Formats: sequence, structure tokens, C-alpha cells
Amino acid sequence: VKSGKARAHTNIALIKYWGKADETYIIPMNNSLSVTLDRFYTETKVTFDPDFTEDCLILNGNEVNAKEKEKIQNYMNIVRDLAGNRLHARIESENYVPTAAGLASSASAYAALAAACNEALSLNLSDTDLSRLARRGSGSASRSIFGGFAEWEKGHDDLTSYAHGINSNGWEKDLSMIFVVIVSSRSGMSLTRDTSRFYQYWLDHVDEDLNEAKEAVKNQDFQRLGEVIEANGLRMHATNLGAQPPFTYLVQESYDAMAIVEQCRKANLPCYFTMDAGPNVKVLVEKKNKQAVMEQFLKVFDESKIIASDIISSGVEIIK
Amino acid sequence: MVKSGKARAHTNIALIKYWGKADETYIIPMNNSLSVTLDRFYTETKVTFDPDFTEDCLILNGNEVNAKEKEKIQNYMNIVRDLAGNRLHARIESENYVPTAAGLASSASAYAALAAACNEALSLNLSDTDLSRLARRGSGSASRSIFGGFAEWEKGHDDLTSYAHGINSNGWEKDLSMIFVVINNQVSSRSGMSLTRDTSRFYQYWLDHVDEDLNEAKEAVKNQDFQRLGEVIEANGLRMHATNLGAQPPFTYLVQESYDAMAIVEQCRKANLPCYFTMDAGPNVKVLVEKKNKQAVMEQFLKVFDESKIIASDIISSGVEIIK
Ligand SMILES: O=C(O)C[C@@](O)(CF)CCOP(=O)(O)OP(=O)(O)O
Ligand SMILES: O=C(O)C[C@@](O)(CF)CCOP(=O)(O)OP(=O)(O)O
Repeated sequence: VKSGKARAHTNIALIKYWGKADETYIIPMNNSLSVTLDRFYTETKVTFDPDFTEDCLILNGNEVNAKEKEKIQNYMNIVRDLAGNRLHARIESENYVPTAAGLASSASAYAALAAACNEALSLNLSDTDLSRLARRGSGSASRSIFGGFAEWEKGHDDLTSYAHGINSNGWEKDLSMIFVVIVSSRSGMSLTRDTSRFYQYWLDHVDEDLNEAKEAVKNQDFQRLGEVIEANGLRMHATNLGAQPPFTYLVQESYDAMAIVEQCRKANLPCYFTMDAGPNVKVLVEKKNKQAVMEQFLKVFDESKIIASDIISSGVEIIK
Repeated sequence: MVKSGKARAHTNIALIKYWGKADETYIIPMNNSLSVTLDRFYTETKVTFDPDFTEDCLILNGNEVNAKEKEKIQNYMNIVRDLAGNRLHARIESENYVPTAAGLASSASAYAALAAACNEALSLNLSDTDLSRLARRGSGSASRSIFGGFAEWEKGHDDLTSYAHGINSNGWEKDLSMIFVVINNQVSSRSGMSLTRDTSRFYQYWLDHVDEDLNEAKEAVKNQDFQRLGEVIEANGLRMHATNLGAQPPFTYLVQESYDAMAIVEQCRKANLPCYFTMDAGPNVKVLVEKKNKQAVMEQFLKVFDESKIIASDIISSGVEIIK
């Protein structure tokens, strides 16, 4: 029997991945830039047994659903081909995330599975190839191989499409993210990629957004990073508005949280917001101002709905 | 002695959006717009000028308006007094036959009816152009209400040059209709567009496409090409709402139900009922459809929406009118 266990942390995209150039290999229409979070993660143990008939995934103690079981089986097929065996695996996975709060486990789940498999089957994959393996499960997972800032290079094929870690001289140690708890990303983004009247607008600005953001981290320039990523995040959501037919991930409460962020800026508490495939609002903020910003939120939201996390420096990690 | 006049003006809905002012004081817009004038919804406004009157008075649907609206209306009438070269104050009696509680706007038809009423009362002999200009000062969209069918508001660059005109459609307005999906709300158009215009990160994007949209739209009506019209106006409308998303801080007029309404429109398209939607400063979804499909399209909506929430109107051919 072959087993291994690993922990991967979720990451939030500051420059968004939204829309695939290639649905089967998960190659993106554009590069993305993300930060990896300390607080939320997945621990996954994988066990390969000559005895097993089909792949098993137990998550937080409970067997998973149809589509997920199928989603896992097709993914392990990839792992089997790569490793060169025919072993089925029993996967035991736990998400360390506030429950029923809508946090995406996608990135942390596949990065963790990829790394656990790597360990179990002794593949000694390089980070590049680990990121590649993770990508095949979920595009965002490619980034969770790394800590701090990470960039997913879109490439043009399976070999060239992967993430890498960005050294920012420890800037990530100065930063945090506040979550305000309030249609599938894969399904949402394919509709928008395929049909949206505003998608071209998204493509025309994404590289510049990205360049500006990467420059800002080179200078550890928070306001400048913050401004571009906020703009970029909003433009992603604009594209869904142009889909055929239109849709939104946002609700009034998301807008209320956004308004609170602008006010914090006016009161000289720099922070910037972004949203993914749901109404949750994430507030990038400097650690020094994290408590102050949270207080401003507490005036309006339940304390239980205001959850802060640091940015973790290290990457995916083997659990011995 | 006593000078009175009474007018009926119909509301209009924009297919190409006015959204954002170049001049807040005189209400000169950042771009041209194109609308259609609704047969079913209108305002009737009577104005009576009397030397004895010492202050303008406004009665709306039989009721006091309040010192706020009262003050606002007197400011507007000053414009009329300056225009007429008199100092006569007016008693204004107005009835809105517009589902305002249901969220439809009354300001376009209200200000158009008032402009026309004063012109009739005072015998100003204003051209439709000057009527449009007078209406515009009260509310931009009111400039278009002077006219029936398809109308366009030319933005101009000053108070003399910004006004609307009626577009001759070869009677195409008679083939069209508009379904209103009243959606459970619940930020003014003037204040909203101002925040967006001043502030929105996506406003330039709106500006870079509006003229092309408008030219395509007008070319579409020249040809009575309903699909060509519907497609561009629907994209225009959506782009207008995108800009709000970019404002500092962002906001939307749209709620989940609005999105549900758009979805049904798209199903209607796939199912051979051509129609297209647009939304204004509220979650209500308006559905441009050909008169011959009005009923079929309403029934698709009637599968999910309360019957009282689905209201259709034809498009009127004629413009603002003087009545008894
Ligand atoms: O994370 C980002 O860059 C942006 C988003 O989070 C915004 F919602 C999308 C994530 O995409 P994902 O869940 O990875 O899709 P998959 O490849 O189809 O599994
Ligand atoms: O009708 C349109 O062109 C589009 C809108 O309806 C979309 F909400 C805006 C109307 O603006 P309006 O109320 O006329 O503004 P005012 O000049 O500040 O009174």
C-alpha cells in the first residue's frame, strides 16, 4: 500500500482567472495573480491499495457526491497515467474552513491531492510539475502549490501552463485579508467566456492590470496594488453582466461591504476589496490596519461574519 | 385675467441610455439617447396663471406635494417666467397615469406635460424644439416625451443646442410593444448617474461605445430590423449598468428577480419569440417585443410572475397633446 498526506492552503486571486482557453486541460484565457492564505486549508491523505476497485473520497468524514466522485475519478485517471500504475485510491480529506460560509475549497483541495499523490507514489515532482498536476483538477489549485504571491502563467499547452511563487522580500508578512461572509465558477466562467458581450473588454485590460500589480509588489506599494486589483476584480464581474443571459454573484450586502471599504480609505485605513464566485467580499488590508478595518465592519456586520486571515509565506506542505 | 392650459404627455423608455451629465445645471448629457414613447402611461397637467397668485402651487393626484417639492417646482416655474417675460405665478394640477408605486418613472412625462401646458397657457408659440429644451431643464428624459414613436435626444453643447426630435419610422412604432415586469425592489437616476459619471472606472468604456450603439440602433430602425435593433439596445442597456458597477463605491439597480426576467427573455428568443430587455434606475425589466408576439411573450412571463406584475404598453405615434 502507498500513502501520503499533505496540507495545501487556499489562495485568493487579485488578478482573476476567468474563462478557459482549453476546457479539457484547463488552460486559462489569461494569467492570474493570487495570495495564499494562512487560515483556510485542506489536509488530504491519499492511500493507494492494489485491493481497491475504484477511487474513494471521504471529506470531513462524509462520502462526497456523484459529480465529485466522478470528478475525482477522472482526475485520478490523470494521476495513474502520470505515475504509470492502475492503483485506485482512498482519499481522506478535511477542509479547515468556517462551515457553511461559502468558502471555495477548490484550490486547496486539488493542490493538496496533487501533493499527497506526489508523496504517496514518490514522484518527486518539481514545483512546476506539481502546479501542472494541480491545474488539471482546478485552475486555481495550480497557485496553491505556493505561498505568498503566486502567478499562474497561462502558457499555451499542458506543459507550459503553470504557476510559480513570487518572492516579495517578505511583503506577504505585512498583509492580511478580511472575509465578510454573505452558479459554479467552472460553469459561470464558461458561460461568460463563451457568450459575454463584455469579455473582449476584459481581455483588453487584463495584461496591463497584471503588469501593474506585479510592479506594485516589486515596490511593496499597497495603494497601487490595491487600486488595480480592485478595478480588475470589478471588471471580472462586469463580464458576467454581459453574459447570454446575464448573471451576478453579488447581492446588496456585497455592495454594503464594498461601501465600508471605501469609507475606511477615506478615514485613512487603506484596504481594497475583491469577490470571487459568490457574494463574499474579501478585503486586502495591511496587518497594521487590520483590526481598525474590522471594527468598521463590526458596526454593520455580525462579528461571526467578519473573519480575518494572514497571508502564509510557505507553500504546499507534506504532513509526516 | 386668468391664463390656463392643460397637456397630456406620455412617458418614454430609453433604448439607448442617457446616463451622466456634461452640465448638471442645464442638464446637458454626456451622450445622445434614443427612446420610444409609450401609449399606456402618461401625465395630465393643467396650469392656471393668475395675477392674484403670490406663489406657485402644485397639486398632484389631488394632494399637497409638500414644501420640498413645492420649492423645487417654483424654481422650475421661474424658468418659465423668465422665458415668457412675465412674473405670473401658477396653480399646477397634475395627475400621473403612470404606475409610479410599481417603480415606473414619472419625470419625463411630468416635465413634458408641464412645459406644453405653460406654452399653451401663455401662448408662447414654442416650437417642438423649444418645448423639448424647456422640458429638458426639468429632467433630461422629459426632452424626449414631447415626441411620439422613436425619438432621439441630441446632446448638443449648450442650452440652445441640447434637445430631442422625433424620428420618422415609416410607422414602425405601430408594430412594436413593451412589456413591463414589475420587480420587488427596493437611489435616484440623477444622483446615481452623477456618482457613476464622476467616479466610475468603467465610464470611459461606456463613452467609447455609445455612439456606435446609437448609429447601429438608428440604422436598425431605418430598416425596421427588429433583431438588429434589439441586440444592440440590449447590449447598450447592460453596458449602462456595468458602469455603475465601476463607480466609487460600486452599486447596482438590479436584483436577482431582474436576472430571472432576462433569462426568460433569452428563452423566448431560443423558442422563436424575438424580444429584448432593458432596465433603468430600478430592478424593473422592460421588454421590447413586436406587437404580434406581445401576448405570447407575456404568457411565458406569466408562468413565474404574478399577473399583476406584468403590464404591457403599445407605442404611441403622436406627440405631446393639449387637452381640455
Ligand atoms: O481564483 C480565480 O482566479 C478567480 C475565481 O476564483 C473567481 F471566481 C475563479 C476560480 O476558478 P476555478 O474554481 O479554479 O475554476 P476551475 O478551473 O474550473 O476549477
Ligand atoms: O431615460 C434614460 O435615458 C435612461 C435613464 O432612465 C436610466 F435610468 C436615466 C434617466 O435620467 P433622468 O431621470 O431623466 O435624469 P435627470 O435628467 O437628472 O432627470
